Amino acid sequence: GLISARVDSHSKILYARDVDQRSTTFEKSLLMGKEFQRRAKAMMLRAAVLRNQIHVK
Amino acid sequence: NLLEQFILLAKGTSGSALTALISQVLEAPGVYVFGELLELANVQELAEGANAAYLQLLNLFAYGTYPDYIANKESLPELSTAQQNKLKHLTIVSLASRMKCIPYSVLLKDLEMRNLRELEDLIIEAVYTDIIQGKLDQRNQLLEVDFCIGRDIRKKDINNIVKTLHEWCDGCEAVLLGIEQQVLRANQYKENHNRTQQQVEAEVTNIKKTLKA
Amino acid sequence: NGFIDQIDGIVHFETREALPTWDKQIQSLCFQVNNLLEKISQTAPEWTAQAMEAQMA
Amino acid sequence: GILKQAIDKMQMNTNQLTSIHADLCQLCLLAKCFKPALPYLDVDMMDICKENGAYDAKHFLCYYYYGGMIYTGLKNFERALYFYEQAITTPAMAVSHIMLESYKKYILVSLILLGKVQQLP
Amino acid sequence: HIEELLRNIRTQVLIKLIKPYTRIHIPFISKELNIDVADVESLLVQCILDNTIHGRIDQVNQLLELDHQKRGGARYTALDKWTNQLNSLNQAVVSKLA
Amino acid sequence: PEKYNNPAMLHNIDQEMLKCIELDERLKAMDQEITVNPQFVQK
Amino acid sequence: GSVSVALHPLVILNISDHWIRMRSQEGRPVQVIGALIGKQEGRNIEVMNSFELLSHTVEEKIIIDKEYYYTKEEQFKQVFKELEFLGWYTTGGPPDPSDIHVHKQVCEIIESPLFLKLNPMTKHTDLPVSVFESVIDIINGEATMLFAELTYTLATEEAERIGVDHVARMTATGSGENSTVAEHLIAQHSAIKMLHSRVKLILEYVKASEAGEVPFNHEILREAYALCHCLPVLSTDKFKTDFYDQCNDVGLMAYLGTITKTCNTMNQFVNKFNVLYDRQ
Amino acid sequence: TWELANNMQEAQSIDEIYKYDKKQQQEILAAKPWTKDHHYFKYCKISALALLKMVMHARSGGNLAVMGLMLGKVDGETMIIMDSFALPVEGTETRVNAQAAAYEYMAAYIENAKQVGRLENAIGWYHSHPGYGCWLSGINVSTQMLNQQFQEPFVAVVIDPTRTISAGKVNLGAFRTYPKGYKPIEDFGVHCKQYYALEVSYFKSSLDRKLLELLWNKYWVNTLSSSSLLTNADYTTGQVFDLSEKLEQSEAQLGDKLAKATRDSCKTTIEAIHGLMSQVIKDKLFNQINI
Repeated sequence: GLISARVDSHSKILYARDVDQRSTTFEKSLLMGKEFQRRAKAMMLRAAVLRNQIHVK
Repeated sequence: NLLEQFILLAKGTSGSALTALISQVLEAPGVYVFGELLELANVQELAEGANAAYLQLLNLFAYGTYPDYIANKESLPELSTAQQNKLKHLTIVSLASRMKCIPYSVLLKDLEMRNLRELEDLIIEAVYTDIIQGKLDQRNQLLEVDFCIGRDIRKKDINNIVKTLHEWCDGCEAVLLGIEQQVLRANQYKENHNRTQQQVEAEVTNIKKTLKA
Repeated sequence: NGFIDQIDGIVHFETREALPTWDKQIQSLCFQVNNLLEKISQTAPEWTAQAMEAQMA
Repeated sequence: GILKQAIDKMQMNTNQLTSIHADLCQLCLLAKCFKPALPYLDVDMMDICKENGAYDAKHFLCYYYYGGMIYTGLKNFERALYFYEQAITTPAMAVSHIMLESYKKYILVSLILLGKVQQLP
Repeated sequence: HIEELLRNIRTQVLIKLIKPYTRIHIPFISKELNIDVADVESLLVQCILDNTIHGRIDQVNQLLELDHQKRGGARYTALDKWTNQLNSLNQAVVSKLA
Repeated sequence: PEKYNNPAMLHNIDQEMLKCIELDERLKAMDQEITVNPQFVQK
Repeated sequence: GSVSVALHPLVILNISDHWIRMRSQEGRPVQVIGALIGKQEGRNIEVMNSFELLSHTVEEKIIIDKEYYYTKEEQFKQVFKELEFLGWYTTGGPPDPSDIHVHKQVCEIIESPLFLKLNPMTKHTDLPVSVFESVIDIINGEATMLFAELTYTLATEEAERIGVDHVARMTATGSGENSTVAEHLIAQHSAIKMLHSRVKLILEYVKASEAGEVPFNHEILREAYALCHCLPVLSTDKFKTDFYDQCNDVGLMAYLGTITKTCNTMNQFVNKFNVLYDRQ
Repeated sequence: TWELANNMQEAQSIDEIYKYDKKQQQEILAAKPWTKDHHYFKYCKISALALLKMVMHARSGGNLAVMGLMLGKVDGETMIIMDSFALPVEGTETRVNAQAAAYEYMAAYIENAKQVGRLENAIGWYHSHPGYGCWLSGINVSTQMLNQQFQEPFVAVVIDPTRTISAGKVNLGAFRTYPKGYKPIEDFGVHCKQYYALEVSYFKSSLDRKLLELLWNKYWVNTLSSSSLLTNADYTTGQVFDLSEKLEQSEAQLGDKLAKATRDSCKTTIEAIHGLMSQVIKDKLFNQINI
């Protein structure tokens, strides 16, 4: 993770890589939203199961 | 204006002098819409006689475009370079009236031109005359017009104008209706929330009244 | 103002960002509407006043 | 087909977990028929019926383990991992026979879907 | 000290020349500065490594590409920060008790 | 893969909006029952 | 035509503040009487500020006392130098004869006073205020003061627009439960309606010209055609791409902001849950 | 029907704040809640009319400096101001001294207002700074010392006429001060420890709202051609940055501020969606006619 570049072996050329800020921003936001929804549903199931005294006796 | 200055001399004269006057009008710079000149009875009376060609030329200038002066080139008399330039400018205005991004190839075909530089010079001089406002773009071979003057209107196309305005009116009305509906719904939603909150409050305080015994 | 691209040999003078052009065109259309209304009001003041009064009701 | 109308006519709402869910998920898993159980596995359980008694944790664990196996069979790993994770993190005080074969498969599913074994919460 | 000179003037000329360009030819700079291609490339590399000229060198086509790009997308980075903070707050709420 | 100007991505964002709104509505409905619980007035 | 009236967006605020103050103080709204001060430049009259004048009531009629105005005239001369008496304002509807009687002593104080009418009970799109000029009749007998209606302009200095926009952006929309939608979707609705009215007037004129009621003015129709041909504004691909990018950006900005309101409700739910069904 | 609610005579709490509860004012004055803690009132709400009167006085002053009073009340934790009243003071644009003219003017104007029917009292003062930002100087700090220590309910207001005119936004600054002894950024000056800042808010009545909306209605071209969110991009980016900082502070606190962060995020999101809605409406109205 020190050099942002790509190697082309056909012509043996190291090209520089430019990151599209908008695309990575949108991707990160969507991933965070999906993760948050998953965590929310998980905790809500937990609250459902911790209120009926389910403890595997 | 120029048409007013060239119009008062056309009352008393008729015949060759009248046709010379209309030729001078078609040659004079600044004049680009021949509405009141054609509306006179003296101009319309030229249909019967040996001067119908000048009437056809004036009609072509008022409403027609450059290709219209292709099929009947031999019928009309010879034109000077000023008249040809004015006709080309009118054709450019008519083309820009419909679409706001004129391709270079369409202009070259329509104006019957051979060189791109000459076409660009003609467009430049048309912009200098201030009949259309816009900018060229050689990379895309486009001409973009932000505002073009309206050309002449005959007394049969006005109905079509009405139609377009009617459409616009209808659209505005539609938008208005939607607006109302939307805001109404919004208000209702807000009220509902408040109401339910109030209900909860009542419930809890009622509980308090029955727990502080 | 402008920049030169030597590879294509093209000088760029001015560019428009679409949305400001849209705003300018809308403003021009509104100004044209206002000027047309002023022109008809000046040409036939009595008919314009009568039509406006009819539309008020 | 019996334990579709049995479930539909017992739960208060469609987001309530009953003890028959773990039973249908076993009936449709012992015999290879996965599609009928899909409508009852695509919903998110929100409340658990007390059933006026009974309903030990065995039914909950069996449901969340058999659903995970069903999802794994249909090559839907992004939800099989979630099902196994929910099965594992149930509160417990002693070693159970069903949590072992829900962590063993959880490791493999996490290695398939992701590049590493996910850390338990 | 004449070696320090004949290099500051060349650097100033290079900076003043490549201002209105976006893609320039290295041999053009060589002709303008009255030096060969190798010295022009070395001077460009030294200037870029010193954070003086905002541009890059394409060695395959022998080109110099300026930096008349990268508009003010600071909004985006701000959003990124927000996202990060949101994620952190998430870990605070879900794992509070249950 | 994709530039974020296709209206399909707008539809996806709208779907995520709907899911989040529904989740918050269920959260509020769950909380309102707790707020009126006879146990949660003594503390 | 008489004098040109230059009205400012400061007198109106003074009248509204006075009216709401009296309405809140007395409960039942009453009539308020004040003054108007400004500048006289030849045939042009401009209004700058306005201060209230005390008015007494005798029997059923209203009388403007002179001593209070005399004491207050030199008081405000210290701060405003080139400011002089112009007229007075009041709240009401149509000009009643009580207006004439009260204007009698105003004409006594100043030869030709102006008159401003503000109607808080207005239900029309026109400006609730109205400017009247006093005319003395020649007919023998009871020479009633005649009110001639003039045109009021909206002359403003540099800081008027910025101030009105700054105050009108908020309007305390989030405190009165008026809903921000009911403000935003309504404020521009009036402008859209005004544009609709203008377009309708133009269409009516074009139809009348087509039928033959008005003479064939072959100059306005050309402008109408030019306006017609400029309706589909900016239908290019670049504009569509920019608009879609803007829509996606605003959608993402709304997602980041819905995702935090949901999280806040989540936090409040867990806080309330950790006390009811779980000790500590 | 089109406006739905409309208004014949009904109002709400917006119009309720314009009143004078004599018993309430007497009891808050007698109780003296702010005399017991230094970190009292932080919200100051000033009406529109006072704002425009102050702005016109500052503009009429020109390159020089002007100075005047203000009228209002206090309600609980918040301060209410709804009147401005100029003074006939003169001096160089770097210093102004209130001579006997102002001393005879404030009392006379207060008596005149009382005769009119006004019931409010002096709440503070406003001073115009022609160019040098908005910060209290040493003499201003001493005057505010003595005023807030003798006349406990008080507040100072500083505006910048030149910068307000040039930039386009007002420079209203409402300041209270920490009393002497309590000890616990170059723009604010050198006495930043002695004096602090406060937030500013505005209000207007139902009649004022209707009149302002109907007067601003003659701006339709700019109304439907403004295309917002393209002019306030810097403001929105700054708001999002402050949102990120507030979110970080709230997360640290959790280890309330979360409610404030949620309200700020809701405000920014509402503004963004309002801009998008106006853009969509404009596109529907203009770009969908005549094919």
